[PDB]
Amino acid sequence: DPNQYYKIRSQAIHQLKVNGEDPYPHKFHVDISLTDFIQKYSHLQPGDHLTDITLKVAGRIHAKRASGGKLIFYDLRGEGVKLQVMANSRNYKSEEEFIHINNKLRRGDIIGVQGNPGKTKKGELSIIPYEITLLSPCLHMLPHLHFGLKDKETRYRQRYLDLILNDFVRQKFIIRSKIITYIRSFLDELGFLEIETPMMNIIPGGAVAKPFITYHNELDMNLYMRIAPELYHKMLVVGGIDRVYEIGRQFRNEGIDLTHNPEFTTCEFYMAYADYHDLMEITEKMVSGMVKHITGSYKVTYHPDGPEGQAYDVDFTPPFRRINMVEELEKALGMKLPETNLFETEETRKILDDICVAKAVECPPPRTTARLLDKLVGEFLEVTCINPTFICDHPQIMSPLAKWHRSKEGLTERFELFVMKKEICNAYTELNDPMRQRQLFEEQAKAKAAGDDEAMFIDENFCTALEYGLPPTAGWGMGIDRVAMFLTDSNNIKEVLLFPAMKPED
Amino acid sequence: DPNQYYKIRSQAIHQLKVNGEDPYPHKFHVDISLTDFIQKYSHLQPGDHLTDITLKVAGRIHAKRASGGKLIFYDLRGEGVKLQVMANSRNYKSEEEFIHINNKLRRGDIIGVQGNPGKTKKGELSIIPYEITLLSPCLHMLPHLHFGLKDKETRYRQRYLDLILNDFVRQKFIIRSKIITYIRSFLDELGFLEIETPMMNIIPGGAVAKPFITYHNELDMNLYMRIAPELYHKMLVVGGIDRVYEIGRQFRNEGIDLTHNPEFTTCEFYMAYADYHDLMEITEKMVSGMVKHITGSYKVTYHPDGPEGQAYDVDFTPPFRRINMVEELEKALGMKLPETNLFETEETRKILDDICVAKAVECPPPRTTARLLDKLVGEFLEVTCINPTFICDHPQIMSPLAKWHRSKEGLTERFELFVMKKEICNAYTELNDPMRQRQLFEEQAKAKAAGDDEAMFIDENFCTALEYGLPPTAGWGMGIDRVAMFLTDSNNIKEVLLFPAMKPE
RNA sequence: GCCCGGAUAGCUCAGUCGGUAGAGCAUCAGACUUUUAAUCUGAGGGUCCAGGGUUCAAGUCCCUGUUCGGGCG
Ligand SMILES: Nc1ncnc2c1ncn2[C@@H]1O[C@H](COP(=O)(O)CP(=O)(O)OP(=O)(O)O)[C@@H](O)[C@H]1O
Ligand SMILES: Nc1ncnc2c1ncn2[C@@H]1O[C@H](COP(=O)(O)CP(=O)(O)OP(=O)(O)O)[C@@H](O)[C@H]1O
Ligand SMILES: N[C@@H](CCCC[NH3+])C(=O)O
Ligand SMILES: N[C@@H](CCCC[NH3+])C(=O)O
Ligand SMILES: [Mg+2]
Ligand SMILES: [Mg+2]
Ligand SMILES: [Mg+2]
Ligand SMILES: [Mg+2]
Ligand code: NA
Repeated sequence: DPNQYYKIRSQAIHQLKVNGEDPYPHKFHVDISLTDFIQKYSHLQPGDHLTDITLKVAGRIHAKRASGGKLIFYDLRGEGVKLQVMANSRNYKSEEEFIHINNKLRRGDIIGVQGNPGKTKKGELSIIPYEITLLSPCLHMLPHLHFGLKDKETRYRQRYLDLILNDFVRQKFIIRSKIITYIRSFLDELGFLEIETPMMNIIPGGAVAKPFITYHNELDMNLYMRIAPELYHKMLVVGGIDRVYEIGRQFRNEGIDLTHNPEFTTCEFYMAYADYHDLMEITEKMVSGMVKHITGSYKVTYHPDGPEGQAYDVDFTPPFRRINMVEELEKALGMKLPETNLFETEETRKILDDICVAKAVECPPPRTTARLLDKLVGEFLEVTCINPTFICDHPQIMSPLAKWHRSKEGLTERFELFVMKKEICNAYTELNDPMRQRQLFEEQAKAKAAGDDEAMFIDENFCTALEYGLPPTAGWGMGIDRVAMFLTDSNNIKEVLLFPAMKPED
Repeated sequence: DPNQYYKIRSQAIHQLKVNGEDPYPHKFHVDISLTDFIQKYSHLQPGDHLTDITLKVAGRIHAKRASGGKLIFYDLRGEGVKLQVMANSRNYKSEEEFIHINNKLRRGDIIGVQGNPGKTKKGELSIIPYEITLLSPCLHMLPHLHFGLKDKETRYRQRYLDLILNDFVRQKFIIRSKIITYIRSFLDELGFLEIETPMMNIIPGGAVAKPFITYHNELDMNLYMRIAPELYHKMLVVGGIDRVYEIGRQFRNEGIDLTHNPEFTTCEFYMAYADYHDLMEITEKMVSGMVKHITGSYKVTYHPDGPEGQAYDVDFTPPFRRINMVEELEKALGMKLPETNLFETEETRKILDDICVAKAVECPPPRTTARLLDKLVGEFLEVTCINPTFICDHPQIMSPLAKWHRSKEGLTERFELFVMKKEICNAYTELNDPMRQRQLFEEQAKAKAAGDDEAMFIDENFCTALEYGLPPTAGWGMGIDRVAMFLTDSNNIKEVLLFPAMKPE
């Protein structure tokens, strides 16, 4: 009965504990790794038996074929590689020990094997064991699922099962670790200093993202989880550390969907005496070098709609394409839009609304010019942003805390990097004017309150730091999870997360 | 006066903004950093003037002094280095520009200087400016005083002021970052894989502490802040990743003092097919390497009650000492303590309490066996732990996640590294038995129901993961903040934290 | 809420027009000293989603109820 298998196995294990045959030994001295074993002894001719070499490996059994009463084949699997184990009685310690150990071994059990390298008559590298030791029995029936596990409910809720049964998961996570390591090395070589900013803030801020509210009993007050390390990074830049960076975890009290998580890892750096046009080249170098170092080339194949969907071949050649929002939008829509200075005026908002309705671009119930123009951009600019593209200048109406344009007016100093019709990186030229910063904070706090008592959603510590002099600096941020999704060919954020947050059962 | 100065400076800046003359320019191309400026143009002899080189640097005006109406020395400050912008009328663009820019710049203002490197008669490197541009005025008055500011509240609440006025803070933070960089390099070269475990868990667990409770809105469940990534790391090792590690943040809902913070960073790794004696050599190598790579030697001087206090000279020579927590306690105390290897009855607790009374020590009001024996070991085996020292094994009752000792009973496979009488890292041989782990979880839950706020709950997902088979593993955890405190001669956790949590005053 | 189609061993499907529960996979036992998704030999495992009427006899004729899935709101 498959349902009672666990119980039966448990009983057997209990018996092994009763009669002094503890199936959980404290230590097994593994001499060589499976990868090193395979690399070293792959040259052996078929039929070889290195009787003069003794090695101790360890791994989980993934198969068990009984070709006879004295000849059994196991398939150790570990470190992403497999190794056959040719349990033969004539090469074992004794026949009784052989049958005793082989009567207690099942699939999924973690065992240690001591024996001699060799190759079968079919040219399969294996290890003839002098003695097999049981290290950790598997009490649950491990399925023999050909083509791997495919149910996307035990894959995410039981990540260990996904790792055991599916091999691409390990590669997906190794790629993410390599991505983070490459970013760290790049920024450190550039001269940056990695910092750790508080994840719990007294104030939530004026941002629209919903925060996570905790309660500190010792200090008898509420604590808000981090949304961005923005303000503390800028306070450090005020202090004197010109170049800072942090790869950290931000929290958001929003919904859980295909491409969202309550907690996510983002990279953010800030450098003094620069601007967004200076960060353009740094972003080009970082992204192109990361792609070259991870995938081994500048071309990446991505499937936005699963393996059966369309395949897109993006090219990360270092000269990324750069386009301005206003000019490219003029070229795409054909018609010219009113001048930027009149972006705040209502007639601009209405002429944008009329033309977007003419193009059937659905917008949220708030019909402010910001929503309309960002929808226009997303519907007629990101559509063509398959290869990485640099949107070069955005209007001030979506962008607070960013300096005004050097020559233009009403346009913020920002760029965005779009790969596969999705933004991965953004950067801004900082607003170091304490008066303008305070005015924006007040306005956004009043907007966030939306008729409430207000007098909050601000950081008087930050507005006091800026009054001490913040050098003209530039900030850059990027989503780690989206980059990992684009580099591991995953269209779901849960595929690049070890333990994604899932809805509770029942 | 500071309010008056702020009012006057703000009025002046507003008047400047009215008639053009933006005091916040968008871009200033810094050609060479200050450190490179000192490194390169230091071979000059006093009285040299490289009129054929023009460089644009930037910094903050720490001090502005004038010697005559046509000669004024500013003291630029940058990445921990000090320049000296010696500005004069003859080599400036114009005299009118000279006195128009001299009456506007004050202390603390961030400026950019485009000029020729040189050296005066006295012999300190300077830059003769052709044009000075104000980049960011400092509205408030920087407190001008020697030795920096000593007000701990001001330094901790306003870290930017501490960085501006005090230089050793930058050194402390550089050292703290180098610690984490070296740990990552050491673990990566050993084959470990860096991972990111969730910071919010449905049920509390991971380590003995009190958690932070949140409330997800869309999904109606109550989330809990992380205390340790231990369980997730062990499930990942079950999955097949032999070696994992993570340098992350843990949250405690407890008090704040000189050594405790609500959020703190710790490094945890787990390696399969290893025991707690396989991590002692690794720990020796990692700690000695960190000390030698940062300090430059194996000898470190530490002041535990302030620099004015006595200095203790610890030595990090790789052969660290090794001590047994029960055997050496027996040797030093004098008498035979209760056997406790197979005796966990109330008699053991009572005789422990009698020993505590006889030894003149203070014990927690719960007076339980674990707390007692913890007081006994801490007060009798820790005074002579100046140099780094290992603790071979600890009784099982203070070990709900460590495998039992292979030879002795009641003891567990658990060592602890102590430097300067404080634990930095501790490692376990992890318990891979599902039945024993379930039993220990049940005891912890029963203790919590009995009124133990520091007990964990039972996690059935981890129990199932163990039921699927966990290899013989060893786990290791280290407190980064305490190590940074030791390596920076800092006796307060606030000194090694960028923005420590303080009273809402 | 209305209509339609399934409710069958542990899982996936036959069971045809009733003459009765079968096949594969999963588990257990046996055979085989060179397998690789090893292969053969069997065993257990259901009570046919539930209750009624037709029929000598109905999972396999029909009517209700429960659930799931799809469409229609
Ligand atoms: N749930 C989530 N998971 C991961 N990253 C998230 C996230 N929510 C926000 N972000 C970050 O925010 C960036 C831009 O999104 P934001 O405008 O800040 C919030 P959003 O509106 O929910 O996302 P969207 O604009 O991508 O639709 C992303 O690239 C990512 O870095
Ligand atoms: N609130 C906190 N702030 C900073 N570091 C903390 C901390 N709580 C624990 N740590 C660190 O976590 C590591 C292990 O701490 P523990 O030994 O579990 C503390 P404890 O013994 O439970 O309580 P105690 O610190 O009040 O004696 C050490 O590096 C310690 O400094
Ligand atoms: N936090 C910002 C940096 C720019 C800040 C501009 N005031 C980002 O990641 O985009
Ligand atoms: N990381 C835990 C325990 C370390 C040993 C884990 N096997 C702690 O510091 O408390
Ligand atoms: Mg956007
Ligand atoms: Mg982004
Ligand atoms: Mg301790
Ligand atoms: Mg510790
Ligand atoms: Na069969």
